Amino acid sequence: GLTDIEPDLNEDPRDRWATNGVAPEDFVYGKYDEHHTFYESSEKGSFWGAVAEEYNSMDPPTGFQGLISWLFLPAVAAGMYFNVPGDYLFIGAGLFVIIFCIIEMDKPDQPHNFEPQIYNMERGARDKLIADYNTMDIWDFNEKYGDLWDFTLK
Amino acid sequence: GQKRILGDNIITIIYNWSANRGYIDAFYSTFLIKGIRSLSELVSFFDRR
Amino acid sequence: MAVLVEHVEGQRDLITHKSIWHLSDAAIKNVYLFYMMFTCWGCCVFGAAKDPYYDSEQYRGDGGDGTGHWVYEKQEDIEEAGRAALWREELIE
Amino acid sequence: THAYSKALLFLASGSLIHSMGTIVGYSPDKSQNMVLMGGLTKHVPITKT
Amino acid sequence: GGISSVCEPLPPDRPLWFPGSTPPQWLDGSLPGDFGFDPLGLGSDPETLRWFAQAELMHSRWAMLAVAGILIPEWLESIGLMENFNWYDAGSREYFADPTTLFVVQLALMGWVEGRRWADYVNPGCVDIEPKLPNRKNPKPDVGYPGGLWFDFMMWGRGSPEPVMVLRTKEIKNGRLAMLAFVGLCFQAVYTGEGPLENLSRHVADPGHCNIFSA
Amino acid sequence: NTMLFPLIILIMFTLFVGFIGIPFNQEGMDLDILTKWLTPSINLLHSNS
Amino acid sequence: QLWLDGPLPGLRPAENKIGNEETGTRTFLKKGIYMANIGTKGSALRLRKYAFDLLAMEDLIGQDTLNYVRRYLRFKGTFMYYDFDKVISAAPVADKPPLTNLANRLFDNFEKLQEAVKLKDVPLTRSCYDDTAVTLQEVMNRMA
Amino acid sequence: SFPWLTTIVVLPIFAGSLIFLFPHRGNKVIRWYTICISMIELLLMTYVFFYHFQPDDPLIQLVEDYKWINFFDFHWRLGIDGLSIGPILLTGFITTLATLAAWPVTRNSQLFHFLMLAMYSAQIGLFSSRDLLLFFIMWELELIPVYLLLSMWGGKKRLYSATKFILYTAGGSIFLLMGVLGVGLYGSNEPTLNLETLVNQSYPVALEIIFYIGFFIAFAVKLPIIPLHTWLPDTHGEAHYSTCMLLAGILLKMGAYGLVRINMELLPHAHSIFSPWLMIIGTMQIIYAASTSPGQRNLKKRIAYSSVSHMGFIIIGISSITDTGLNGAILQIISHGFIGAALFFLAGTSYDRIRLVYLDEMGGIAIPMPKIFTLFSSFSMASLALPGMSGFIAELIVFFGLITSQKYLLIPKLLITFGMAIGMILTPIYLLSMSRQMFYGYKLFNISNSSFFDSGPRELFVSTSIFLPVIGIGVYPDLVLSLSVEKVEAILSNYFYR
Ligand code: CLA
Ligand code: CLA
Ligand code: CLA
Ligand SMILES: CC1=C[C@H](O)CC(C)(C)[C@H]1/C=C/C(C)=C/C=C/C(C)=C/C=C/C=C(C)/C=C/C=C(C)/C=C/C1=C(C)C[C@H](O)CC1(C)C
Ligand SMILES: CC1=C(/C=C/C(C)=C/C=C/C(C)=C/C=C\C=C(C)\C=C\C=C(C)\C=C\C2=C(C)CCCC2(C)C)C(C)(C)CCC1
Repeated sequence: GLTDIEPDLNEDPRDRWATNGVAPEDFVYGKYDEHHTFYESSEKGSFWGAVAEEYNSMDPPTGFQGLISWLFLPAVAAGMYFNVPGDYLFIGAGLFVIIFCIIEMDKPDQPHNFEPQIYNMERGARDKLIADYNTMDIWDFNEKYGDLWDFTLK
Repeated sequence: GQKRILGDNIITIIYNWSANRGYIDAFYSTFLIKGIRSLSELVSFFDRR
Repeated sequence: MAVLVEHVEGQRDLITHKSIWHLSDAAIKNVYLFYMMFTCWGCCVFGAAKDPYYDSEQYRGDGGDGTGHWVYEKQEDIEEAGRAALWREELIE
Repeated sequence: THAYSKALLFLASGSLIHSMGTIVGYSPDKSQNMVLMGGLTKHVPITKT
Repeated sequence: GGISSVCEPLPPDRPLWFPGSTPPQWLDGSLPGDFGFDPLGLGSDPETLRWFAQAELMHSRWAMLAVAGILIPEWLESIGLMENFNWYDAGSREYFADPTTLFVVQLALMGWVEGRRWADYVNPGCVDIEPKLPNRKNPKPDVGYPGGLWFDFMMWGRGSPEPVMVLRTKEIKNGRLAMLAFVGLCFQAVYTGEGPLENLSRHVADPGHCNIFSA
Repeated sequence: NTMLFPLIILIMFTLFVGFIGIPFNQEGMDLDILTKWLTPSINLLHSNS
Repeated sequence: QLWLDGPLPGLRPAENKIGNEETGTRTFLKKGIYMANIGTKGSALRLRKYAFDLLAMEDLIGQDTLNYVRRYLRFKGTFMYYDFDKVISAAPVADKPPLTNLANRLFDNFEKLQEAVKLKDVPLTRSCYDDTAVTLQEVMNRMA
Repeated sequence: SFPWLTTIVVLPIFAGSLIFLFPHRGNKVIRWYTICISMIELLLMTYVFFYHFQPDDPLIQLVEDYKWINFFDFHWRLGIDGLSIGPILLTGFITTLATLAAWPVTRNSQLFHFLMLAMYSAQIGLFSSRDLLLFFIMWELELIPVYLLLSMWGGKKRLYSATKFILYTAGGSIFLLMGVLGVGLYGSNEPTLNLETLVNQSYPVALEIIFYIGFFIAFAVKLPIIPLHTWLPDTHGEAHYSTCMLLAGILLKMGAYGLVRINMELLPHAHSIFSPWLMIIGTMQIIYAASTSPGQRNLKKRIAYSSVSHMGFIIIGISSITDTGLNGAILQIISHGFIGAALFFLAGTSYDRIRLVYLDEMGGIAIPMPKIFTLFSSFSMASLALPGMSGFIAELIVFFGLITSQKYLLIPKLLITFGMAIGMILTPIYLLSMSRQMFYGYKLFNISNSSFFDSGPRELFVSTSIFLPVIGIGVYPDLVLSLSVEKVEAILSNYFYR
């Protein structure tokens, strides 16, 4: 981690090979180990609802990108089962890769995509930066906020 | 009088035999384990200096 | 055919079934090809996905940049910045 | 013979430890100590048998 | 919040056997597999409704056991792990005893337990089999759904994983399917003159023929 | 009860599994289940009896 | 001595005239295969077992898996070649001519099977392997 | 007719040269373009392996010969066989996955991805080079990219590690160049550097021994051989984990590939002379690194010493003159490329959250981070030579190759077989201890570490996609061996009497 204040140095030595957990006499058995901490509940959600929630939480591709990402692997498996020529499979895989990457390039940029200096500026200024970067052309952005990327200026 | 002829004949000896796990395992800690630990450090020393 | 019965005196007889089977090189190439396309599909899909930690404020806010040495450099930077802040405060006063 | 008798004895001991864990806690230093464990014939008869 | 061990009646807008129709007033969704199907009004009397529910449960369980004991050995014979299995001819085989004395022994043994079940239905709690351990409290079971140590050694009822109503409708639905299946097998064994899986094999191939209309 | 049922089954196993190595209801020349199972078996001490 | 100094020894020539007449050796032999030294009884047991192993090779014969047929044939052929040499060299003098004739026929069948595999001809491979199969059955019947 | 291998070599570096035409900021467009190039190249190698590589052919395939310099008789010559296609596919797979795992990099993303594509091109050019000087050039072409990656995206001691790495590699590679000059000038009429015509060359014993030493010093600097291994612990410990994939999965195998292609194939007599002394060195390397690993408090240093230990089985399979030993060496190359890269990746991703180095202070990580615990345990089991994984079958085949070897007689065959056995007693001793000091026990963690702290979909996919071939090869090893059973036999065909 990071300390804003110089930490107290370790006066007493510690065994290298010892386990780094708490002492066995300080261990709250049944709670620290999850052995008696699961009490059931009538309020259990649907299995397929949980599947859908977990899939949607990953932020899947949507639309044509979602369609091709869903239909790529079954199409490849069917083409290999039906003994269709493999050159068509390679053409389809390359087209899928290029289309997916181009679509992902077309997607708007987020604050986490930039340098830590850009991430850790004023939040309003950062919001204006992100709003402009996804709106105007890259040349106008570079001629307007270019000097913000000279990290030695400040 | 807690007769000492009986106390150390079995009770002390049997309890120490059962509690110390027959003294083999501690020997395995004293001879092998720690020794191999030292050996590791020694090898690391020869790889560092 | 591919079945051998051996009798041993004083022992139970044994019936051995054998089948010398191996995958063709075409099947191995198919396995390699499908794994390559699976790798490409997964790279695309799970690059398009969101990253719970590396996009979070817990990582980027502390100064993380995907670089393996940002923690030590950030620590030395904040000590140097504290000393420079003391120098600034003594200059102003 | 020993596998079945051993499974029986181990499962009985586990059920008895589970029974004792409600009165001594979930610590195995307390819930597996036969010193504090007497007089369970009246409480767990099936496990006793 | 915890595990509810009571059956929850279905709402009055539950799916019915004949959608768009009015469910009968004596079928309020409190029974397992309640779909409002009573054209003849046989369940109008609540006492006869309880008796018919218990009879349906018994027929369901016996039919599921019956169809399992027909299909699984037949599936083993087709695989080849049974030499001469035939459920139609199974009753006329040679065993260690005559069918009549076996029937009498079965009658006595089964009329013990069927009669203990009768006493439980007439007087709930009069016969208890679950042990009365010194501080364990035995929950009161429903009539027709008993089970502590013996009949419910899994504790899958009483609100565990699926609520009691859900599992009871599952049981009743599988039971109805098994009753229909067993009656179908009984008619097929005398109509087609063949086995169940063989009939399925000749029906899956060219289903336009090899049907009820071609013996 | 889910803990108790395997205990009952293992009680039955413990009571009635010793009869697979001993002859069950011996009437004259009768070999037990285990020796008929292991009909070719090494027996150095009793190779003649 | 700890290790060999020069190049590793190659295919040791058989002293029972079971090789090819023109060359003195068989084509299916592979150098570098470790043969365990057991003796005449162990060589006979391995001969019968590996004849059964080669008669387990019906499934491997196909348009796509002829290379594995050739590999298994070379491996087992070297093994049974040297086991046959060992058992003929320790056979009684009256039994040496029939054993040598059987070995010669079996190794000619091996060469024909390898030749059929090389041209990637499947019916020829099947016919040559059928002749090899009857010869291998004769081998196990002799050496049981 | 089409230059497949030339296109495969040229495409990544040529595409990465155009990464500076992008005026975009951030890393999104740069990383997506780089992964597009990597996946297109991977599909290209897949097409080449599927349609133009024949595993039953022991000869060179897809050869391309273009004369570049007349004075050295030096040709851009490319060609693949059963020996090279495995490392080529592994290089493509690991480099694409390392590009995917290097996505949080926001500082100098353009240069980072350009160097990644340059490393791609250089490794592929090495693994498919049929010219000695071209081999040397592709060998040298990675000193600068790895140096920049270390010095700009490494750890605390990255600069000293980078300096030590580049100086050690240059010190080995000058001996490599001297060996190249000696072999390529032995021709009585004109100099020649093609490996095909050099495989039939006959040398005197002393000159062959000198050339073998000149090549072996370089191949012992690169592939870690005691005591030329000291660059590896600080180089791999203080490097980026994405770069650690290439360092411990691809670049380490290049020394072994050079040992097979040059020392084992071109100079068989000197290799037969040197191999029994290589066996003892490999066994002592296994024991020495497996004993150095418990002495390392740093996690990444322990993993690096584990890699040094695992290289000993490759050395043994090289020195044991059998087809089985060489097959086991190739299988261990693939297995270690699948295991060490994933272990380094998991270590780096875990450090990105825990931000701790020494093992004696990282208890209880299994509570906030269970999935990375599962992956770390599985890849440790793969490191442990556990059956169902590629490591066990690789070590077993190496053992069989030693047992079936005809060069050694009895007692050394015992004292080496016992030797590596001690290694697979020492390999658990630290590894599980590592896990016991990194995941076991209880520590009170922050509430913010309860969510958005474990490995995401990308890291899970990377670990799963490297773990699946491990299981697939541990179940059916002939998914790899069948690619190189023929060519290895040809390599062995020169070691017997003729
Ligand atoms: C419960 C489901 C059920 C199923 C899956 C089958 C299955 C089969 N039967 Mg059997 N059968 C059943 C019940 C069932 N039967 C009943 C209740 C009876 C009479 C009381 C019969 C009497 C019978 C005869 C006389 C014959 C078959 C034959 C066959 C085949 C169909 C072709 C046909 O002509 O028969 C249709 C016959 C009927 C009398 C229709 C009964 C349908 C009942 C009333 C309802 C089933 C519907 C419901 C949606 C089931 C779900 C389907 C699926 C999800 C399980 C097929 C293998 C034929 C055979 O195999 O010839 C080669 C044939 O000869 N069956
Ligand atoms: C074994 C006998 C049996 C019995 C006693 C019951 C009993 C009951 N059923 Mg169930 N049921 C059965 C089998 C049976 N069912 C089968 C096979 C099916 C699938 C077709 C269903 C499907 C079903 C539905 C969809 C519903 C019920 C419901 C009911 C309840 C109210 C209706 C009633 O009063 O029943 C009185 C019943 C009897 C006394 C039986 C009389 C039958 C006559 C005398 C002759 C039998 C007919 C003929 C031989 C059929 C041959 C097979 C056919 C394919 C040719 C009651 C608990 C309702 C409910 O609320 O669930 C609890 C409801 O909605 N049942
Ligand atoms: C076909 C499905 C089925 C279903 C869903 C139910 C559902 C219900 N039953 Mg009913 N029951 C059935 C068939 C079924 N039953 C049969 C055939 C009988 C006659 C034996 C009974 C008689 C019965 C009794 C006597 C009791 C119940 C109870 C219950 C509850 C327990 C949950 C359950 O059974 O597990 C759902 C899952 C399964 C049924 C899976 C099928 C089992 C497979 C085929 C075999 C079991 C595996 C293996 C061989 C067993 C372990 C081996 C061990 C002995 C060594 C639930 C409400 C209990 C009750 O209501 O108390 C509240 C009660 O004690 N049932
Ligand atoms: C007819 C025909 C004809 C043609 O030919 C062919 C075809 C088509 C194939 C056919 C058809 C068929 C069908 C459909 C059938 C169905 C069936 C069923 C449903 C069954 C169940 C069945 C079912 C069953 C057995 C079940 C059973 C159960 C049980 C025992 C249980 C137990 C238990 C309990 C209670 C409780 C606890 O806690 C647990 C336990 C212990 C676990
Ligand atoms: C050499 C090579 C390769 C290849 C490979 C292969 C050939 C593979 C295969 C594979 C296969 C053919 C496989 C099969 C199967 C598998 C399976 C069946 C699995 C399963 C699993 C599971 C289910 C789970 C798991 C897990 C995880 C993921 C992690 C954690 C732990 C656990 C274990 C839980 C590549 C291309 C890469 C490239 C480079 C070179």
